[PDB]
Amino acid sequence: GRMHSAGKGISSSAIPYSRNAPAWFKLSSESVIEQIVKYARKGLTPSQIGVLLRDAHGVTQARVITGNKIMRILKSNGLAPEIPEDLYYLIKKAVSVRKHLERNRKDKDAKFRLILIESRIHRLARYYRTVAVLPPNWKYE
Amino acid sequence: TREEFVSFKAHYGLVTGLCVTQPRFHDKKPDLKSQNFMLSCSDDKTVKLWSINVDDYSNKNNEEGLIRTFDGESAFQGIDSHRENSTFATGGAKIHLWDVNRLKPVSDLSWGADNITSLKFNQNETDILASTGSDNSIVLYDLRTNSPTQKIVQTMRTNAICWNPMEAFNFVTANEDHNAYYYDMRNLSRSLNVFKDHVSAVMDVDFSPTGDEIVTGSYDKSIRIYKTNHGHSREIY
Amino acid sequence: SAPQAKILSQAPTELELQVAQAFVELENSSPELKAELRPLQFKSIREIDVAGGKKALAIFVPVPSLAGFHKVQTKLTRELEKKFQDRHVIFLAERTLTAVHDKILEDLVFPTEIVGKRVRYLVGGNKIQKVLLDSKDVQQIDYKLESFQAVYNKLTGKQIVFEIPSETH
Amino acid sequence: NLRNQNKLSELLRRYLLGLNHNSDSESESILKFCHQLFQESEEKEDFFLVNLESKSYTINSNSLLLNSTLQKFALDLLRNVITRHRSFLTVSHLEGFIPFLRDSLLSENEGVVISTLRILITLIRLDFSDESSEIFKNCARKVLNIIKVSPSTSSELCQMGLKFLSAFIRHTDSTLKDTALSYVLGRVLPDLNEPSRQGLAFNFLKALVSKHIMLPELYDIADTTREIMVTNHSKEIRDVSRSVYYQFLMEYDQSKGRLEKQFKFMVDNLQYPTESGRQSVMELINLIITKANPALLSKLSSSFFLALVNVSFNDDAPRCREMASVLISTMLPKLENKD
Amino acid sequence: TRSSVLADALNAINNAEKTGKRQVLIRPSSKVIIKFLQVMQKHGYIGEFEYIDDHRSGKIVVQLNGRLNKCGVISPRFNVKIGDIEKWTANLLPARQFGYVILTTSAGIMDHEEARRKHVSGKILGFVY
Amino acid sequence: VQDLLHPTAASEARKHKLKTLVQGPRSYFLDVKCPGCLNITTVFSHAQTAVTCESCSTILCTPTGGKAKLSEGTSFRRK
Amino acid sequence: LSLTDMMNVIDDRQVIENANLLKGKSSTYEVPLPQRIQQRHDRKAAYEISRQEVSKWND
Amino acid sequence: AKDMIKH
Amino acid sequence: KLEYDEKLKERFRHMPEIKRISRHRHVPQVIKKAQEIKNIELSSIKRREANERRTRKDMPYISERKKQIVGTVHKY
Ligand SMILES: [Zn+2]
Repeated sequence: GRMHSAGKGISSSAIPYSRNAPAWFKLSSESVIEQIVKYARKGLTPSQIGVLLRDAHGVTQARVITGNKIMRILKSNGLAPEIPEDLYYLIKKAVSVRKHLERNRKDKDAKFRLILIESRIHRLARYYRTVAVLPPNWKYE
Repeated sequence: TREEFVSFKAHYGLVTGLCVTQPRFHDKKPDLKSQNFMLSCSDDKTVKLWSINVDDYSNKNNEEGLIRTFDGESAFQGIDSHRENSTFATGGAKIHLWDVNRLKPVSDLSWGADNITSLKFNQNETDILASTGSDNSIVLYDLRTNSPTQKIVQTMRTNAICWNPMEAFNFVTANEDHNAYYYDMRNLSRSLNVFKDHVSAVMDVDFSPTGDEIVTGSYDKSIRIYKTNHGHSREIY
Repeated sequence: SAPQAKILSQAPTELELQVAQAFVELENSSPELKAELRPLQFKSIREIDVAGGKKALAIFVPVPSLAGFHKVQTKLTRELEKKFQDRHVIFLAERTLTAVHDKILEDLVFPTEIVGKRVRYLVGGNKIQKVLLDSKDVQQIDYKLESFQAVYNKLTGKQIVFEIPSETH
Repeated sequence: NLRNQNKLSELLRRYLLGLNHNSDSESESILKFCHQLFQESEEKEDFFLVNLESKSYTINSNSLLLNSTLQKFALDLLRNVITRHRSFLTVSHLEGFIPFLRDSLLSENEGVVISTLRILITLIRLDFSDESSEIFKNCARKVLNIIKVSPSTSSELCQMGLKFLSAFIRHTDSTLKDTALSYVLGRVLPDLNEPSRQGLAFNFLKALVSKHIMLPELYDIADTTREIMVTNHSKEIRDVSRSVYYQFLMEYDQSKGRLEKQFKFMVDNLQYPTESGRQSVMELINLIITKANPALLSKLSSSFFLALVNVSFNDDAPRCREMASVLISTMLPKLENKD
Repeated sequence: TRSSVLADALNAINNAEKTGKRQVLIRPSSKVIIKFLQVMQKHGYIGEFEYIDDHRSGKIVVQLNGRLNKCGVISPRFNVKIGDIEKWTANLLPARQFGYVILTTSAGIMDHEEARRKHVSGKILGFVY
Repeated sequence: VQDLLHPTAASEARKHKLKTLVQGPRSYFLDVKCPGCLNITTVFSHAQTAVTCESCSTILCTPTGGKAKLSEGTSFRRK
Repeated sequence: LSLTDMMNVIDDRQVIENANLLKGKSSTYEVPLPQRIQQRHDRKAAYEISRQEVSKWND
Repeated sequence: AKDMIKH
Repeated sequence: KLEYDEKLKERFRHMPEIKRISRHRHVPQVIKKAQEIKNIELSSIKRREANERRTRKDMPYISERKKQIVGTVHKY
């Protein structure tokens, strides 16, 4: 099922059937909201905030506990990324391999992986430009 | 003779049950010597009682055809007739008790909202009834009490039930796990015996009137015969 | 506090007045639960029958205060069924129709939760709708499943069958 | 199909309601009409021909359904006219319908029979000839046969028979054998455990106590119903149950040890957990206070009084506290000086 | 190239029937699949079917009684006139009276005979026999 | 043979998380009591970060491939 | 104040026996159970009887 | 019991 | 003669040669291949359960008769 690869893996998360907060959770929703903003102010990506909020504080999911996703919680409090996190990391991976490719001009294997990453940026870049999350004039490098 | 006494286009839908009965109308004694009655139920939500002419005796010398019709609110799926008297029970979305002389169901039996797929009266203790559910369940009823008695849930569905003619308190179940299970009515926790030869779902089971053999029909295109004391078929047809 | 303060409705019913009196009595007896109970206030009460002949008290509540009730709901249910025995007391918020309906279901099943939902299609065309509940409080809910069916039918006009897997009933 | 039959039943019911207000219903032509409805209800060639049909026609029969439907309407209309206009409820006008009533009683469908029972209950007071009176005796026999086949008394037809059976005993001179009543009471006892749908049977139970017929089961009735008073939730059941049990007590003979146990129950039942159950006892206690022998009151003054003040002192329900205080108020003036 | 959910469900039912399986699990579900299975159930080509709610599309499980020869979805969903129905039947089916063409018409999804009975027509959805 | 509608409870526990009749999570949440201060913290069973006591800054668990290894001396309960 | 405390304050022993209905085991009826529970007990009581009846066939 | 009520 | 043979066969049923002929039936090919596959599954399931009991402290023993039952309402 992987694109750009032949792998058929099915590793993923299994959201529980119940969409209500766990009974054992006993922390105010507002107190949670103050916590996401603090981490984002510190520079953590929304994915990172969820991991910490899940690992050490008992926030099973942002939406179930607070009724709202981390993205809109941050956007309400003035915190939001320039570009979507998905596109953000893909750009760096394209940046990093280019830097290595600059130093090593014979690494033909890296040259290929750039094409796959580069093709993947376009497809994701197309989508966000379609939904107007990204300005139409935006272009990659 | 391998010929038909009569042929009827009884129902618009599928015939989902059939039983042969000797009705006892309150004011009329049917000439069972010259007539035999059969009762059919279908998913058209009707139960039609029929009369057929027969040549068993020649002490006479008609009225052959539909005799009475019972209307139902829901689709029917299983029917069987109390032996001692006329009353019969029909199993659809709810298992109902009917009387030949009452168009509406005389009384309602039901454990719960789960429907009943098949049923079978007892042959010796005539007041006891067994039924099968779509929730992989077997229920037991007692007309003298007019209530369900026991419920057991199995790993897979059971399609038919038959009572042992010689032992009033035993019955075998055709099941959908390639098996037939021989049960004791008084203690359903443990099955008396298990028959294992089949390779597809078992669809029906019957007891020899001698009580010493059971046959099981399967979806595997075969017929198997078992002894009541052994756990494997002695024959395949 | 007066019972009328508990009652949001301008013209309180006799049953509303009696249940509000029970509220304020638990408030007075409560040494620190009072702090939570005072902000809690209910919109109304309805009294609806069940097949077994018992009765259910459906308390209609505002959603943000429905949350606060849920935080304290179990104890209130217990002392209320003490003050009003022969009653299954239940707190339901007043509020797409599928959304509001399953929210009403979630309110009813509380404190327990719905393990799942099934709908069976028989051959004749009928449909059997069934809701699977967990076994946390299996005894208490088993004492009230008929009441839940009756309440959900009365409010939402649907026939449902409450079932608790992992137990044979 | 059955659903459309229900729809047709609803439409037929409405027509009857309109017939009630219709001025024609006051006319005598309607009986002639109802009588009209009553009597209205009761190969080598083929080897050459070309046949191109593939579907067989299903055997079916609805003519019976027509006759039952028309009979149900006619009986339903006939009862409405006689109830509303008394003069048509006379022996002369309804002689022609008696033979039809007997046919309908044997009619298969119970809905039409239920109507036949309803109209018959109207006519039990009405005088009749020799041949028109046997119907009442015969119908009494049939309803027992109805109770026979019925697995449970809690069926629409079953209750209506008891209603007729009660009215049969109450009015008609002839009375059934005690053994039959004993079995009927026997069948009523288990089904009575679900009083919600047993409303008619209580009137039949009220009928026997009204005539004070002696049966063994009737004592078992008294104990079960007394429980129903303080346990069943429907007010209507509590009201009727209160009458029969109270009626059973003040008439039927009982041993002195038995008397204390019932009065022992009621004082205990004043502490029943449910407020209505406590309330339902109060009317019974009050009935004793309102009407009872002074000697009976004197034996019970101390017992009742303090059970009353006790609830009046502590009660989760103010109304029961108010009622208990009231019953004391109507108690003390009647009490003897020593009491 | 992926297939429509209705097509996948029908292929699953066909394979389960021909392999001798007595019950088949269909995922994902849809209103269209439920109406299709309702029609088939009315004409007896399957038994009961049960719908499991997973907070996703959802799942179905269909008991099979073996009376199903074949089912299929027909595309492109070309329109058919009422008087035209007969012709189409004679082409899409084995014989004159065997099988039922299923049509999406203004009154819902239904077999072709009920469409004749109500004098309604529309596009064709698929065929069962 | 299995009834896909009504599978036995043991049989589901054997299947993959996403292959159950209704998919669900197999992880769970714990209370781990800090050795240093005796305070309790909620720690996800499969935590990907070295959870630390907020009051002690003491390591409670360490990330692994699967289940998080709880640091030695750290008493725990399932929540 | 339970009912017993009141009949104790009398301290007469002749009024107490006049209060005969008040001494003995409590006879207040217990609250009925929910319907589905009640029928389940009926079903069990029904199952036992059926077992006793068919046991006659055991010999 | 069926016999008694019969008479 | 026929009754004599019936008793005679019952007596020597446990024999090898009499078994080989008496239990021999010609089943369709599809029913067979189910049996060989169904046998290989059954043997392995035993072998895995046998390997379990070597290292598992608490594995109860469940009779085949009590396997199909999930539960009963009225316990005794
Ligand atoms: Zn610490």
